[PDB]
Amino acid sequence: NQFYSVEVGDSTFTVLKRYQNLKPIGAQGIVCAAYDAVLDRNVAIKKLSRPFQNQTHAKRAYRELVLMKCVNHKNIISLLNVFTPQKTLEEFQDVYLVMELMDANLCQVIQMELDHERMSYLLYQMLCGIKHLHSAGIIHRDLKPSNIVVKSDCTLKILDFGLAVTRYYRAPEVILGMGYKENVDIWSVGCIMGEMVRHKILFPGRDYIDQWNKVIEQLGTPCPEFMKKLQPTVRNYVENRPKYAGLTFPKLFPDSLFPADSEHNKLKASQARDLLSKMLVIDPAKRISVDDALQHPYINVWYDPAEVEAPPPDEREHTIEEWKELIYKEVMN
Ligand SMILES: O=C(NCc1ccccc1)c1cc(-c2n[nH]cc2-c2cccc(Cl)c2)c[nH]1
Repeated sequence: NQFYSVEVGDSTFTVLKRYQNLKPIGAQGIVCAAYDAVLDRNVAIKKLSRPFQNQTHAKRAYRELVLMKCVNHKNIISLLNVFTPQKTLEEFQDVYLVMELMDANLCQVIQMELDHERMSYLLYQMLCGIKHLHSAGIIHRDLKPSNIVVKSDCTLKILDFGLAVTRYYRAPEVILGMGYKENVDIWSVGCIMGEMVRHKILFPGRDYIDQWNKVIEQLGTPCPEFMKKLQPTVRNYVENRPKYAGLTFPKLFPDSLFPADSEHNKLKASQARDLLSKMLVIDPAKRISVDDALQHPYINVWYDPAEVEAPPPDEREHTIEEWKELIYKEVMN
């Protein structure tokens, strides 16, 4: 038999024998670090039990499965291997995802007293990976530090492909039911960029009501041109709020937060504040796009013309049992 079981914490990992001494380490599953004798590199193994028994979850697990193979990019996590220990459909149960092992996730990095070199370089890689996703037709809409993992050389990778509860990093046009274009992901990048700076969540709403309130509390009531763009019932809910003028970005992110040591740092701080003011905009029409973000003086020292400019590479609802077989078929390559 080609598998063997190890227990790690609450979980028992039954994997191919190629993966050795599993040890503990998100996401929508349970995860172990492991050694891969076949490739001779450490890997992460995520376990997905009965992924088909939650409709929403099944669709997303199927998607993350076919896309994660469809996509290839240095800043997206790619599927090294997928397998199931069960040998028949009737008994099919667990899916195991193997990815390359990283050294931390972004929430852990965010906590460091980070400088602009590291900070902009991570953001470069985020925008860079976002841009790619976009050129494939994937618009994420659900980016958050927890689904981002980085190595100790600061190389970065987005772990998932988002939408078709943490609401903190969701764009306004998402939580409000408006259409969206590419830069709907720019919002998220900015809630993160601003979070490396305060070290705290920008818009930590207790719920979806208090979400919007943490937002227009700091940025101010959107202009009528924006409100005109809401559905009649959504307006009234969003209108009726307390009207705010918002705060200037030197106020939302005072010099206190950045390492304004000397000229370089001072300049780099204001640039960061400038980018933040272009990314953290409520109206998608006034919000910066991914490219100009990459070309921003806070970011562009990282711009590698080839690494970016380069060769550019559904949806139904199912019964649980049709998900199970659909997901099963996929794992059977
Ligand atoms: O903290 C980490 N590694 C350090 C570590 C801890 C214990 C043992 C070895 C290494 C770490 C790795 C990862 C990771 N690397 N590749 C994939 C992942 C990953 C973890 C959880 C969920 C997904 Cl979808 C992917 C996330 N955090």
